[PDB]
Amino acid sequence: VLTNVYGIGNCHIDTAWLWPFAETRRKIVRSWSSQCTLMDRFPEYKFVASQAQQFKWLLEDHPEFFN
Amino acid sequence: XXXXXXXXXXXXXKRISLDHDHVKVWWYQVSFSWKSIIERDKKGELEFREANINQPFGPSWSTTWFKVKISLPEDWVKSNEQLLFQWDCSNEGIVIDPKTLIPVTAFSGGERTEYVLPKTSDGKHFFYIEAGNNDDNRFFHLRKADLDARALYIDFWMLGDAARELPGDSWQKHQARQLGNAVMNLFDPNDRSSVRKCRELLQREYFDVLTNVYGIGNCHIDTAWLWPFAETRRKIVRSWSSQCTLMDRFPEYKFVASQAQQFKWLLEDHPEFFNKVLIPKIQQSQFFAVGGTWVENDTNIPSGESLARQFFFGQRFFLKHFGLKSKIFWLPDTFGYSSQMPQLCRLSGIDKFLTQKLSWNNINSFPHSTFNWAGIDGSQLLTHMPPGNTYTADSHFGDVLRTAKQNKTPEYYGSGLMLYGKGDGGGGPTEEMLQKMRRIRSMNNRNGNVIPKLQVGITVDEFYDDILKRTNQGHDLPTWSGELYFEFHRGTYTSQAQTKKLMRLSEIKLHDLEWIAAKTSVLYPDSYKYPSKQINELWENVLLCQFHDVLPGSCIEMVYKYEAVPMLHNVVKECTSLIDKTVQFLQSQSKADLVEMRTLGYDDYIVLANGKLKVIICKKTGVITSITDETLGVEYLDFVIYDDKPLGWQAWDTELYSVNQYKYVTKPKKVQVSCNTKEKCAVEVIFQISEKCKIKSVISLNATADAKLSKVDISTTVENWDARNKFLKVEFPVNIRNDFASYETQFGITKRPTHYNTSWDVAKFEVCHHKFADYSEYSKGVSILNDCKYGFSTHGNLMRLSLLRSPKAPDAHADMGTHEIKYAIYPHRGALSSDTVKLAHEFNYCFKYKLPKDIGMNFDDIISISGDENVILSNIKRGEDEQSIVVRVYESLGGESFASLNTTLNLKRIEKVDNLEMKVYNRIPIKLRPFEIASFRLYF
Amino acid sequence: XXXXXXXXXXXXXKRISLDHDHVKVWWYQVSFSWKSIIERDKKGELEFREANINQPFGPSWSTTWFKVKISLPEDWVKSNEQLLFQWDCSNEGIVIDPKTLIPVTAFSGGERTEYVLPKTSDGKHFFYIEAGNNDDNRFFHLRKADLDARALYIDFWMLGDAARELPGDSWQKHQARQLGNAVMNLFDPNDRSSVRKCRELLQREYFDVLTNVYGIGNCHIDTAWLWPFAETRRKIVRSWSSQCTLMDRFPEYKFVASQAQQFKWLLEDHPEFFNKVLIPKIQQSQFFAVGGTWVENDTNIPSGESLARQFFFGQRFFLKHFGLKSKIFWLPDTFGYSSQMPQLCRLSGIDKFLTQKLSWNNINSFPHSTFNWAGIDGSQLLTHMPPGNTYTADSHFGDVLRTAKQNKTPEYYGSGLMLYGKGDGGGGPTEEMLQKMRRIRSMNNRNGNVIPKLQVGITVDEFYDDILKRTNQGHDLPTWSGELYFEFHRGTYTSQAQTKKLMRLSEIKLHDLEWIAAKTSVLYPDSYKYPSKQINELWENVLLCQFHDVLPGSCIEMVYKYEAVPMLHNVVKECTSLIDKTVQFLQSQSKADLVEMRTLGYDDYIVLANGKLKVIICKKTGVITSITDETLGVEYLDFVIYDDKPLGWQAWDTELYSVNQYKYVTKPKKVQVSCNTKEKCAVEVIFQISEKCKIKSVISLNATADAKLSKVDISTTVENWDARNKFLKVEFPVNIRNDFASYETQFGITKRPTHYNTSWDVAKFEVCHHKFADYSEYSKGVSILNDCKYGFSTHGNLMRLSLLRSPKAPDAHADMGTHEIKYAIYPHRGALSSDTVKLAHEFNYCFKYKLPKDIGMNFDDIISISGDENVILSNIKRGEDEQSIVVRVYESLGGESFASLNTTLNLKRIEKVDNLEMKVYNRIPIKLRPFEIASFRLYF
Repeated sequence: VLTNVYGIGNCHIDTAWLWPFAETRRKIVRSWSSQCTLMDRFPEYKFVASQAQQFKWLLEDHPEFFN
Repeated sequence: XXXXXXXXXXXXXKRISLDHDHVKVWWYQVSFSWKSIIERDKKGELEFREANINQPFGPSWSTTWFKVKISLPEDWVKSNEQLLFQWDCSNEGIVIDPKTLIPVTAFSGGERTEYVLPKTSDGKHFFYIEAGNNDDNRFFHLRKADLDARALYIDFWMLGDAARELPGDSWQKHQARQLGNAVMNLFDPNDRSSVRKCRELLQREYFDVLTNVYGIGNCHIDTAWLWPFAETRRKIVRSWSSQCTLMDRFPEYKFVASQAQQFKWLLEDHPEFFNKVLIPKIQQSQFFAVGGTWVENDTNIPSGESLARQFFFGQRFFLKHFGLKSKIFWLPDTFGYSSQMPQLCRLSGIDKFLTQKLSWNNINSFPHSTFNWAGIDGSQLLTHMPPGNTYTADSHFGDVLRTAKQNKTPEYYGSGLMLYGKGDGGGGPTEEMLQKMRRIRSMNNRNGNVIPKLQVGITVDEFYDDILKRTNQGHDLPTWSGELYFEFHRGTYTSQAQTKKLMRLSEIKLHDLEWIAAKTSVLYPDSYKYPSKQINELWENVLLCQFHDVLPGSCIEMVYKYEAVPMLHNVVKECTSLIDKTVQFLQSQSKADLVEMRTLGYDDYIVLANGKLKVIICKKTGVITSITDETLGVEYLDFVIYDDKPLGWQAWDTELYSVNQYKYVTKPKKVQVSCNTKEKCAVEVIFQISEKCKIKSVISLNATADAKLSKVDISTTVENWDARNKFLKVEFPVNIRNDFASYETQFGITKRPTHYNTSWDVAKFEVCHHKFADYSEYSKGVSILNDCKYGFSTHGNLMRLSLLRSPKAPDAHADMGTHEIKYAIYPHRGALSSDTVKLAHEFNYCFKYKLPKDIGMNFDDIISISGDENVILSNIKRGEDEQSIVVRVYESLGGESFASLNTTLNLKRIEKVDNLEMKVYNRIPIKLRPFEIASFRLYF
Repeated sequence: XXXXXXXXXXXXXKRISLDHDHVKVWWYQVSFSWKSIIERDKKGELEFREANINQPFGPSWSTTWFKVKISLPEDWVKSNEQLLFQWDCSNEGIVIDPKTLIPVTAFSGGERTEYVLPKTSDGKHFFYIEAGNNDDNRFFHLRKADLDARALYIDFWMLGDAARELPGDSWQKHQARQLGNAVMNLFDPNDRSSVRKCRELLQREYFDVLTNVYGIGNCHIDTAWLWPFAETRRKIVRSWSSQCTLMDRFPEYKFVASQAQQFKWLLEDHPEFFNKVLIPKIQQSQFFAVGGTWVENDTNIPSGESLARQFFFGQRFFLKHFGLKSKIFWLPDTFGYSSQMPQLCRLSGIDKFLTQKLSWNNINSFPHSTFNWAGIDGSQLLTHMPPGNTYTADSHFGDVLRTAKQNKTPEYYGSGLMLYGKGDGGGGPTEEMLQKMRRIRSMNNRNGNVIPKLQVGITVDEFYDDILKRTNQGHDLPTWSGELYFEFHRGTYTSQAQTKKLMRLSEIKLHDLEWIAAKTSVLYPDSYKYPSKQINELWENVLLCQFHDVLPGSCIEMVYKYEAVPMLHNVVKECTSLIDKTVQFLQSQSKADLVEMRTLGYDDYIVLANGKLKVIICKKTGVITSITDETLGVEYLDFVIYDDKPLGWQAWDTELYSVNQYKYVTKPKKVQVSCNTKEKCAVEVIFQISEKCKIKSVISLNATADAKLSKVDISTTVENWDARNKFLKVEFPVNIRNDFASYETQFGITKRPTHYNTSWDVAKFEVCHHKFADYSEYSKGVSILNDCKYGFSTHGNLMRLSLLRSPKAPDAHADMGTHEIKYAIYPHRGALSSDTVKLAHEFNYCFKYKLPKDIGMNFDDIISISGDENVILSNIKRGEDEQSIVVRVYESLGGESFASLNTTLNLKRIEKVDNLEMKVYNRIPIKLRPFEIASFRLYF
């Protein structure tokens, strides 16, 4: 019986919620860093991002070494 | 949900072709052997005649032969087509295509079946087929063909069937539905090109936790049942032939045979070409003999000698060209199991056992199906137990995944267990499509080992190699002490005691002449003296009626008359002939010889006056009141009260009506006394009931120390009349409180409580026994000796013996006619606690006296220095080929005392030897373990 | 657990006595009336002969009479015993004990049944019984008796049966087990004194939340089914007699009758003594007429006139001595329900309705079984709905508590609903032991009101008094708009269109002459002019074949030939005779009269050239490509593509094979054209398929404004051959996106989506229709007119009409033979959106022309000042007794516009009158509500 069980680790972030945008702007950078340390620790991991603007938020806050 | 759309549509609805040849067809019937009819065929004009049509019949014991002479149609065109001839299966018969006669072909398989015509040789052959009647008319037509088209039809039928069994929540069910969809598309509009193509597309849709699912095709045959032995002797040859044609068609197939005598039956009937058939068949692979046992029987009723011969005389085939065997022991239809079986197995060189019934799935203080059996002897038995689905799970099985799920729950292991073939009938069939079954199951599940792999070709020998690895050797394991208990279907066990009376008397009688006939060895030398070849033939006929179905008396009326025929009778008649024979040239050293085997009053005041005890029946009541010991001080109130309750079930099980009052036999009795003497005292009291019938019991006993004995003898004589479907019993309430019931099983004494296990289902609780049953706190109790009745029950401490039973089964001989019954009631004491056991079992001895002319001295006690009261020697006999003799002993009283064994002999040597009469290098033990069978062998 | 011990024991196992009287018994058979055979009995020696034994037979349409002359045995002894005669029930017949002939007794009840002999009169009587053949041999023996002993046997049988139904967790199950125990005790050993005593002891063991459980014994009879009308006419008299003998035996019993014509059938056959039987029977109590309807029919296919007559002509019995009625409306076997029924019910003075199927239990946006039906008209209908167990729950019911639990779940109310009797057969039986049924159920449950009380004698009239109290008047209630949807079993609905072609043509034809025959009133006075007595007899014969089972064509082959017999035919033949009759003395005022009822090219370049539209079939493809409007701008790609898919189910339901490819009729076609003219254009294109068969459709239409019309006409002529079990359809894919499908129902237009409800089960989705179905976003769409086919389907917006169906049912006339089909495809626009509806329905009109001699002027338009295009007048007719005429109108377009009604007349007055033609004091409405039926009456 051919079957497959898979999954993709993902983070769904609301840009404005019971915590504000300026505060959650610091929250989105914590989502990227958890993957970076995971990459060296474990391979083949998959992450997805529903926000294209999420890139810009990281590029504005950390333009130098994180680009 | 389109559930009935896919499932019931295409399942109902060159390629298959039906041609009819009317001429050349002959029919034959005997209203009055295959070798005898071949000479009666070509000569002149005999009862063989033209049929060409369907032949109706009527009920008869006759068999109807049939001959079909077929000419191969055209040349090439219908040769590529699959040739087949369909027959309607009758009660019994055989099928042959003899030249002159080589072959024997299978018949007894189910009403649907296939007969393949050889495509190798182009020409004309003959067909010989007989049909047993009991009427069943045969439908016979020639069937041509294709193999690829019919394959898809079968594969699809087993597909949609597997779709229903699979869980609807799983995607597999929705998958198999879509698989049943696409197939139906091209299958519907009658296209040969589409069907053959769709079959390929379906295979593409097929192929795209360590466990194993296996099975072994087997046939369980009862040698005597509702069809007789002579007729079923023709039925067993149909079981072998079905395998032979299957071997060339499919490999890796496995067959097992519970009968070692089955070989002899085939060798006697077909000695010429079929003796050379078995050797490549058995030796290479695909065949295994389970247990190497001569008979499959109930082990409760007979002695260990019956279990001794079946192993030894079934091992005789090993001396011939034979002997690929298995360590499994198979008693599927056997009701109940002995507690000495774990001891008997290890000594017989057989380490595994199989049990169908007598188990439950729950926490019982017991884990699962698979079990390691530890007897009360202390020995262990590793046994393989099939699930609650028994042997009928894989029997005639096209359902695939159906019972696969129900098999996994009771069993843990690493793998499950499946038994293919039916165990109910003249013999079990083996289906020819099993090749596709293993293949199509390999179509659904992939290959390589990840998911459970499907292999039907593995042998139990390799299966027992897996259990030695995965599970631990073990200390704490599944543990059940003694026997097992589930619904017994006791039934005929206590019914028709007359066949027991004949057998039990024949049992001891055949067990009588055995050893002492080796004691005359010195007297007149030739081979010296022993009926080696003579007593061997004796055990041949006796074991035939001792089978599990035959012995209790559950069967049709025809073979039941064959039970009371010389088969049982002549054995006693031949043994009573030999006992009067061997005496002539032996006893001549005896002037007057008493021959016994061992090794060292008032009416109105209602009293029989003597010292030992007192037992009194009250006036006009008919019921015994006071049984009381003066020295002991125990007084009884509620004895020997006969009770009659009806029965509303068949022969198999026993089911009483809901809260039905059992009618007492108490009535306006009269008082009488048989004789007058100090030697002989019998007081007579009449009992009667509605639809007047005379129920008589007798009273016999010897006083004390003019008559001498410690035990009463009460024998019952009743001639049954009128009302049927009744069950008669006699009650002996002890009026005492005990949580334990002392009972002597086969070769020992098992310990069973007064109350059945809390997992028990059926209301009525009855126990099968050998001779006596007791209740002992060891300071006192009550002992009950009995004859011809193997049954009894525990009522809350009321002793109840079963006199007779009359089932509603289609047997008219289980209802009426006279019966002679015998039993006893014995006083118990701590000092006599070992005495009651000794005075119980062998009391069946019959006094016999005869004298010759006088020259000699008749007193010799030849036994050498043993003298153990706690031990009892059941059997000592000779060998097969030398004539070395064996000695088997077993300890009567065990569980407390460790018996020191000083047993030995003189002028020769001795070594310990197992139940198979095979040489074993521990030597003679100086001390015997509790509940241990000690068997030895004697050499010159 | 002693489960099979109590249940299966005593249930199987003066008092009942069987005596045999061989002599005096006579038998009779007709291989060629009860009043005709009584004169043929005593005279001479006729075919009446001595039987005295069992009489075998063979298949025939014949009936076999039987005569038993019985003399009462002894005097007193066997008089106290219950006298009984057991008969084996055949297909049909009657039983009589006539002197000379008073009685008529019941037969049609089940194979088991009882016939009581009167103990009041001591003497000798006669028995007349006939057996209908279709063979069934009768077993006839005289049976004497007691009543008390048999009562206990029945009560115990219904006891243990109730024990199994009761929850095992409850103590009641363990109680009833113990109740079944003590009874079996004294019952087993054959004691009459014990049985009669134990029966009393059992009653003592019996007697020691407001809810109600009731039921009404009823018989649902189909006037035409697999047995014919003439034969079932004898079957209906057996339904009445079973009640008559039950009334004296048991009181409070309730019976209901769905047929008002059932009264007339009995009054015609037994006018003398049985006209006086009904009056005390119906008037007092125990009898109720449901709906007062002349016929029980499917309401989808016919018009409202068929529903108008059945109410009115069924209310004619009320004018006789009759009229105890109920407010319930009963259509259990009717498939589907109209949306105008809530409007038709309130006007007919009937406030309740019953529906068997077409419901589900879940949250549907719907609570339960009990329902208040709100039609699309806005009116409300309170209806009583039986559970999912339908009417077969209480049918032949001895099981007591069995279905009592399953009845409580779908229904809330304060109480449940049970319908006693079978609705499948020649007629339903009513059991005579129902007296004990109500009593024994009062034995288990106590009396007084705490727990639910058991009363089978309550009437639905009082039941509707309970619903008015407990539940609120309501605003928000259970609500379902339009019709109901469950598995329809459409089946024969689209099958055998030939019986529809005859009926649908007879439908309009009988609906034709109705009103205009009252327009000649002034011309020649006698009664003036109208076929009052003549057209009344016309509707008598027509409604007979319009029943729910008969009309769709689901039936045996025998009565199917009676459908195409003059029964349907002569109606058209008599109406075409009258239309040529009344014209003679009428049309004589017309020189040349056009009679119609109302109130005010190329081949290779493949074109038929005109202004209105263009429809093109591609070359060699056979499939229409472009249907396109220039002004509108809608282009179509995928029209009129015939599709043939097989069918694997019976006549009842329709089940297609799993994913079976439907064969297209496309083939190497050739091109042709019928005629050449501007008036007439028909282009011919041939289609063929495997096993060659000629499938022909035609093309007809009128151009624009030389020919004038807005709509095409395409008629299909196909003669079926060879392959059966096929289902033919023609597809009209719109290539458009709409979530709504415009369809005109009976008296209005219902609104149904493109997708079936999410609770739908069966894959195939098809809808029954009257004439046309459309898809409209109101700016555009596609309209499809059709004839003789009531079925269609919604494929995802692909219009598919069903041409023919051939079921696998045992009917050989549903397979082969020619058929004439007709339909159409119409262009849709917002302005023509009201036009398409007007050009659809009544297009079935047939042009007819005839002329007499000339004196007069033939132009008169007599209609007075209405002129509403959104309204359509379906029926205007006269009355029964005066000869006042009624006018019924209904609004075609509704749900949006509120139609102002200016409709009135001159020289007379007018008042609003309901569908029952009963006088109603609101007056003529000046404005009509959307989807409202407006009916009025006209007086001099």
